[PDB]
Amino acid sequence: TVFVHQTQIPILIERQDNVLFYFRLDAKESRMMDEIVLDFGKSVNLSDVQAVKLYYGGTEALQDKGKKRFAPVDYISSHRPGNTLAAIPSYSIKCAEALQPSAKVVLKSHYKLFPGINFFWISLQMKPETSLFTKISSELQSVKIDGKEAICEERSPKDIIHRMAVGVRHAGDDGSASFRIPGLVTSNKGTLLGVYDVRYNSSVDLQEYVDVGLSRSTDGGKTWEKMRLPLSFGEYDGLPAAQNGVGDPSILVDTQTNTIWVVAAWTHGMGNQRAWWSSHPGMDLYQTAQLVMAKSTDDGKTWSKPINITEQVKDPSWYFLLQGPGRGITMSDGTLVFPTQFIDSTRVPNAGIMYSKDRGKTWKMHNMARTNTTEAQVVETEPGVLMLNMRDNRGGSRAVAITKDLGKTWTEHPSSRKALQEPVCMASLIHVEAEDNVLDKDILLFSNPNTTRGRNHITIKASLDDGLTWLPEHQLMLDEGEGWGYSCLTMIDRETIGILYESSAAHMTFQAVKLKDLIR
Repeated sequence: TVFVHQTQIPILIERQDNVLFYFRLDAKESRMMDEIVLDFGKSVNLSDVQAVKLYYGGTEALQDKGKKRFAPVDYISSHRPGNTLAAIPSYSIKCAEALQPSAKVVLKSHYKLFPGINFFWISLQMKPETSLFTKISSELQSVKIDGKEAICEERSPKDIIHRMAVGVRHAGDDGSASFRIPGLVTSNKGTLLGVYDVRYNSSVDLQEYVDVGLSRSTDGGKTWEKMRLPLSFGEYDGLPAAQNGVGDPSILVDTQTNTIWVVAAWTHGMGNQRAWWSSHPGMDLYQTAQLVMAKSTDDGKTWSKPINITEQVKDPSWYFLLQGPGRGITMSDGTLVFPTQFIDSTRVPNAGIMYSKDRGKTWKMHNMARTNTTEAQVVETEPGVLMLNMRDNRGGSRAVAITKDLGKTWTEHPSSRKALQEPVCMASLIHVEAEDNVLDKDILLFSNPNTTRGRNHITIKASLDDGLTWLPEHQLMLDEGEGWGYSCLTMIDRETIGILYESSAAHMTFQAVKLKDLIR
């Protein structure tokens, strides 16, 4: 009797509903759902909560009792264009509400049960001005059925903390079906800058009507400005906009000048097919994907015309050359570095880096880090030494490599193919210097789906010993839900981590986490 699951998924601040708990019972001997009691004392900033709601979901198909679902369907969608904010009315009947609650919330349903499986769920609704650092605790006190307490089975953790998030981009925003590839940095002015594919027609990759979009925050990621487009080719050379896609962007800040650079892959032509199969050897727009960039010198507010750098660094034998999605870095000595990946003449992906020594006028690549690798992120552990963490096509474990010569030679790391599990997905790696964080320690931050299979359990991890060890104690999982998996970390300020990722709640989900919360 009474099976309970508490969610560990971001709570979107602007959402009208958020899934907090699921409930399932086979009503063999049970007549009426009387009430459900929860304690929110333990939350910080309980005042931020607009409402807590109880909803009746369905019953189940008789043949499917063994599936032991906690719901018959997803009650809220992150994919329905322009319909991601409220519970889908036809899937759920609201049976109780608690407005501006104190610690003790009683949800009085008094709801006739179906003779068989019965589903219920609780919804959390925040106020618009909710703080990013608001934390909601919701401890289940009791479930009453027929005038008396029922036995509950709750296999989910009891110490869950529901964290806040903003859906920077939701499905359907500004006429676009989807938003996919996140990149996040912090400017010298402290300005947050999020870039992504805006995939207008569908969620499909590479060749399609795709621009790279940008969201900019001047308040620590609490609010975001109207979307900008750093890169957009339209009907270039008289090909349809869907044959001029540009996406999979990466972003870096030039810490010497605050110039912001975004690099992306411009694919010309190729019909309606995947550019991973469609880009062919050669050098021009007729033949092969173009490596193009834009720059901002006014803190991300406006952007230059595109700059095609394909000639500078692309080997014509290669099928496909593009940045590694996410972010790049300015080194100690002022060098600019972007992770790279190319499909060679044998059709094998290889991760590497490219660099500019002249504020981004000219770029240069040496050699690959490892064969059969794709998306990577790169970090400077000490001056002159770069660590390349890479999506590895073999098994499910991040590959790591080291270069002290900007990619001429590579040294495998002790952690490579062992310390960080992946389902073969993008991962984010950043490095923070002691003087730049309140822990006065040197740390590697990492975020990815924490599994070998499935894109879910997006998890932030920290290392204190140069990426040798990643202690459970210094991890935090944000989203147990199924999503697209990509993420990008940044330091918001000296005490605060930022994350922009594809969650199960929203295509572009932003969350802020105090450094001390993660590490301690």
